[PDB]
Amino acid sequence: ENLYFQGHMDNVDELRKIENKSSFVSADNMPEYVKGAFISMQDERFYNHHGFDLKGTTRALFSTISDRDVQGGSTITQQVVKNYFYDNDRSFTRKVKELFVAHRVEKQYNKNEILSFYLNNIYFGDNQYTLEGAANHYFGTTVNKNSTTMSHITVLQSAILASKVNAPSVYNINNMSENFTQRVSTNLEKMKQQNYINETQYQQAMSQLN
Ligand SMILES: C=C(C/C=C(/C)CCC=C(C)C)CCC(C)(C)/C=C/CC/C(C)=C\CO[C@H](COP(=O)(O)O[C@H]1O[C@H](C(N)=O)[C@@](C)(O)[C@H](OC(N)=O)[C@H]1O[C@@H]1O[C@H](CO[C@@H]2O[C@H](CO)[C@@H](O)[C@H](O)[C@H]2O)[C@@H](O[C@@H]2O[C@H](C)[C@@H](O[C@@H]3O[C@H](C(=O)NC4=C(O)C=CC4=O)[C@H](O)[C@H](O)[C@H]3O)[C@H](O)[C@H]2NC(C)=O)[C@H](O)[C@H]1NC(C)=O)C(=O)O
Repeated sequence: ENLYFQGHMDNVDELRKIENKSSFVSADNMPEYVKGAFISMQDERFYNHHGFDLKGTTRALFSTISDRDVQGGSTITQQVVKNYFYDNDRSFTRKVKELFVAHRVEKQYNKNEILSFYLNNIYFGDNQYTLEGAANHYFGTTVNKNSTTMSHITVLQSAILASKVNAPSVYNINNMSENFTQRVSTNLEKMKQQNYINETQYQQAMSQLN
C-alpha cells in the first residue's frame, strides 16, 4: 500500500511528495557503497547518462562478444517513473511512455534527487517502500551514514536489498534460493569492479553470504 506516493505525473514535481515519507533518507545521507549496491546492479553509468544509456548499451552489445557489460532493461530513472505510475500490466506502450517521462525527470532533477526518489519509492517486500524501512525491518540497520544510534547497513545487506527489488515478493532474505544468492554474489562482484567496495569488504561479504 503506497498509493499516495503514486500518480499520473501531470507534473514531475509530484515526485517531491516522496520526501515527506517518515522513513525518507536522502541519497546524500547514505554511504557510497549503499548507493553503489543499487547503481552497480541496476544502472552502472547512472551519473553519466541522461536516463537512457544509449552509448554504453550499444558498446556492451557490439564491442565485445562477452555479455560482461550487458545490463538490465531499465535505467534507475525509468524505474522511478514505472514505480511512480500506478501498478499496471507491463507492455511496450507503458514502457515507451515511461521512457518519455524519464527524459522529463532527467531535465528537471539532478542525479541525487532521482536516486532519492528511487530508493524511497520502490518495493523491497513485506510492505516496505523505502530503503530505510527495508534495512530496519530486515536487519535492524540504517542507511543514514550520520547515525550514532543505529547499526549501519553492511556491504552484504546493501547488495541483498539491491538484488531483492528485481523480485521483492519472491526473493526471500531468511531462506535465500540459489538464484537469489547468485544475484547477490554478482551484485557484490560488480560493487568491487566499480570500486564501491574493496577486496577486504568483498571477501567479508562473500564469507557472510556463504
Ligand atoms: C524501440 C523498440 C525497438 C522495437 C522495434 C520493433 C525495432 C524498431 C526498428 C525499426 C523501426 C527499424 C521497442 C523495444 C523496447 C522500447 C525496449 C520495449 C520493450 C518491451 C518490454 C516489454 C515486453 C514489457 C515492458 O515491461 C518489462 C518488464 O517490466 P517489469 O516486470 O516491471 O520488470 C521486471 O523485469 C525487468 C526485466 N525483465 O528486465 C527488470 C529486471 O528490469 C525489472 O527490474 C527492475 N529493477 O526494475 C523487474 O522489475 C521488478 O519486477 C517485479 C515483478 O517481476 C515480474 O513478476 C511477474 C509475476 O507477476 C513475472 O511474470 C515476471 O517474469 C517478473 O519479471 C516487481 O515485483 C512486484 O512488485 C509489486 C509491488 C508486488 O506487488 C505487491 O505485493 C505485495 C505483497 O504482499 N508482496 C509480498 C511480499 O512482500 C512477501 C510476500 C508477498 O506476496 C502486496 O500484495 C501488494 O498489494 C502488491 O501490490 C509484486 O508482488 C512483485 N512481484 C514479484 C514477482 O516480486 C518489482 O517491483 C520490479 N522492480 C521495480 C524496481 O520495478 C520491462 O520494463 O523490462
